[PDB]
Amino acid sequence: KETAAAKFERQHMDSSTSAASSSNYCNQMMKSRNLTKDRCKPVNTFVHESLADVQAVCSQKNVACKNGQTNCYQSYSTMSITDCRETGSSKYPNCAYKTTQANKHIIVACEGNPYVPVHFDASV
Ligand SMILES: Nc1ccn([C@@H]2O[C@H](CO)[C@@H](O)[C@H]2OP(=O)(O)O)c(=O)n1
Repeated sequence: KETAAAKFERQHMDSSTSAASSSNYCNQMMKSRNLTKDRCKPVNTFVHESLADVQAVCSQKNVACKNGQTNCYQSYSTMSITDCRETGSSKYPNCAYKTTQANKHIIVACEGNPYVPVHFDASV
């Protein structure tokens, strides 16, 4: 199996690079992280910060989650992220993405003990 917390790291953490390196980035990473195995995951954000920095977000600004739950938190500082969005030529199993680097606040849902990120909700 895989815990919620490990799945979050798998799907959203990329501390080895500080920015969306190339135009190839999303195509390479979505595949690599197994996010295009059952279908082409539509949108997925990678965070280029240390894991400790991202976990710290669970003690930052408490905001409502898009689903109405209240266990979402917004980072006080902007972070380096790469946004991956599915293109048109993208036809499963040949998923195609547009790589987009940006610096924004991230909003994650947290839970458990230790209280850690389990879902990426939004970037603002
Ligand atoms: N800016 C966004 C919005 C959504 N997602 C991911 O796409 C899913 C569908 O919105 C979200 O739940 C989240 O993945 P996950 O919940 O698995 O962290 C993301 O990575 N980045």
